[PDB]
Amino acid sequence: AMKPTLFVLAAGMGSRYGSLKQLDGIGPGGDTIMDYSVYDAIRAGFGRLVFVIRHSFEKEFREKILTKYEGRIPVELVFQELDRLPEGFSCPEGREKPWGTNHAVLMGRDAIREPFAVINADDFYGRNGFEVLARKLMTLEGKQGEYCMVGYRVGNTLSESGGVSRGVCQVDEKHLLTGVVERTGIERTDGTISFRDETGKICTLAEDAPVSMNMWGFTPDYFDYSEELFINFLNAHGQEPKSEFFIPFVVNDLIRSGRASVEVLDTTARWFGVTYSDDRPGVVAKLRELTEAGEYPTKLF
Repeated sequence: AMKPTLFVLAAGMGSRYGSLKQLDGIGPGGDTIMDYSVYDAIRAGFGRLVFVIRHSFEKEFREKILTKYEGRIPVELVFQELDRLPEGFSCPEGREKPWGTNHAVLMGRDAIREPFAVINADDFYGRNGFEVLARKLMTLEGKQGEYCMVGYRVGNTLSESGGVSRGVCQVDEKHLLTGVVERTGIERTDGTISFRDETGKICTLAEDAPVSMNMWGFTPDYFDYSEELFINFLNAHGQEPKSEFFIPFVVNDLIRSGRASVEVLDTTARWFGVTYSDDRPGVVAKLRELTEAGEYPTKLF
């Protein structure tokens, strides 16, 4: 019986000088946010972990992170490098900025041959997020173009310290994603949640408006569709210094063409994460509270 794969986007964890960023032992036992994700993924029935990282911090990643999980669950590393491009394309001379989150996803294409989740490395998704996702992924074995995402409510994801950037979702009555677009600067300004769109117009959002927090469920055909769109991307923006190939962009394109459908899973879990440094004590407090309530042991790994 198949168990789904957890694919963790960890390529951003390095410093700019060949080392791993300082780890934050933020839970009451000194565990990291990533640790809570892995703990819950295991509990939810995920069968293996894949991390996309970069070679520049591989040594410390193996020393400080893989040692926590080895023997608890199978783990594998894949590597996001600038020169890992489709046959026929070369990396521009001046390019230094990584190609983007969906390029990072493409790095898992040979290692992942079953339904899989994609999540960020430093966001707290909550146990039920992993539960609904694992359950759905189990149903997707052998399918093409039938995906999912775990929806959160925008009003639960804001910061009192400044604006946040969220994948704002349009979802129809069948719980299917019809559109997703990254919006920056979302803030609750005296009672109402708003942002400004491309045309500088202010738009408001209901407290319960669905957003993506980059927790997705895919099948391996997703790698092939992504490669197709990556070629298009490189052709159009490959010579640009700061262009990026993002998951929401690709997903949006596939649903608009009808080649994919994405079910939005309305979890009861609540997200948290550190957007601004001032947000951190609140996250420390929430992990302490969940631990006192018995949701987690004091020490995870």
